[PDB]
Amino acid sequence: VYSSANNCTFEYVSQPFLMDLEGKQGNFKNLREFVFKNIDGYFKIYSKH
Amino acid sequence: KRISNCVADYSVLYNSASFSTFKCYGVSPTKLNDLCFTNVYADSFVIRG
Ligand SMILES: *[C@@H]1O[C@H](CO)[C@@H](O)[C@H](O)[C@H]1NC(C)=O
Repeated sequence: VYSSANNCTFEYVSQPFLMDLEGKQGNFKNLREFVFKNIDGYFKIYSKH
Repeated sequence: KRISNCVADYSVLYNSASFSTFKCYGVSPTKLNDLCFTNVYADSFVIRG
């Protein structure tokens, strides 16, 4: 995903989340929506499954 | 290094009773914890005596 990172700031770790790494070709069963906003430099994340 | 989305008491960083020297200007050492700032920059390096 990248080679290396320079001098930087703001490293945050959120709560753990489990996934399934097996991919199929069937019909979908869940829907995930995400909204990313940036007001006055302040990052916003809105989501619901 | 910079800390954000976190909280801290520097009292544990003081009662170690192992630091040979200590210097802090601009604010009193005993009344800096209640005073609130935005970000804290940590600048770590080695130097001779
Ligand atoms: C360290 O990071 C800051 C931004 O957080 C940047 O402005 C500065 O240039 C960086 N220092 C070096 C040596 O890259």
